[PDB]
Amino acid sequence: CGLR
Amino acid sequence: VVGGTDADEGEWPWQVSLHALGQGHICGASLISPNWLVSAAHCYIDDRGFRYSDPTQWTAFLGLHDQSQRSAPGVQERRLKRIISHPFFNDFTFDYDIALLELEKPAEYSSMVRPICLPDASHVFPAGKAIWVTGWGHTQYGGTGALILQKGEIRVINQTTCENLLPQQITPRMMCVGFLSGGVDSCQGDSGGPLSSVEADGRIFQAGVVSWGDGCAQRNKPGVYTRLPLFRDWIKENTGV
Ligand SMILES: N=C(N)c1cccc(COc2cc(OCc3cccc(C(=N)N)c3)cc(C(=O)N[C@H]3CC[C@H](N)CC3)c2)c1
Repeated sequence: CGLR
Repeated sequence: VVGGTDADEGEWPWQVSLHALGQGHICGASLISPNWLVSAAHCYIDDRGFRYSDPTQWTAFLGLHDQSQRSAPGVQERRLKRIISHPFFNDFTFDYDIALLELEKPAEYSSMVRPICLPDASHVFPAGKAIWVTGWGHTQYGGTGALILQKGEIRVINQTTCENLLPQQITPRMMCVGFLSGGVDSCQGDSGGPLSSVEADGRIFQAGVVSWGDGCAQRNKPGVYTRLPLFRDWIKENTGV
């Protein structure tokens, strides 16, 4: 979750 | 989003576009697990010409960048099987303005499609903190949606300030985020999309749901958002996530  | 810039392709891979059958883009949502989205309850209300509360009426596009290019590589298209509106959602005030949407089959994680982190119940996003609002909504008040996803940087506003700015309208489920001086704001069509907050190790957590505002970008009228930490257990209860 929460990055690229 | 008023006063924003184009996102880079894949920059907000939790950002989802909800289309209502035959009407194109209506609201935003956030990916939070392989089978679940968070959005605003108000997007899912019937009116006399269209059952916006009916999950069969909707299409979720994950990994979307350009509304004119919904079939680009990496874009996933999904149906909903269920819309759970918060039981305390208030029609008139937009109190409890949050919905959970169940995808009809699971999202496939990729570099364009990835869930947002959810904040624990006791986490507080502090007054002053920079965070990002994204969407394809109006880039001006009374103005036209964006084809290319927009991002704008805004700031959490002190709750007392927020309440005073918008009297008898702000509940503790609500949070003002934006600028007293205007300029940058969410707007119509951004509804239901996530606030993204960069946290201590660079991971992005959801700080709110785009809910309502008076116009967009106006002086002393910051956009109003449904808080997330307060709904952490409700989300766990209802989705397993
Ligand atoms: N600047 C911003 N940050 C911003 C961000 C996003 C959106 C917006 C504006 O878009 C709005 C706003 C809206 O607000 C109603 C209200 C809800 C609480 C509060 C006050 C208030 N002035 N205190 C108003 C309802 C609707 C709407 O969709 N009504 C449908 C409901 C179902 C009906 N059958 C058909 C219509 C759209 C602004």
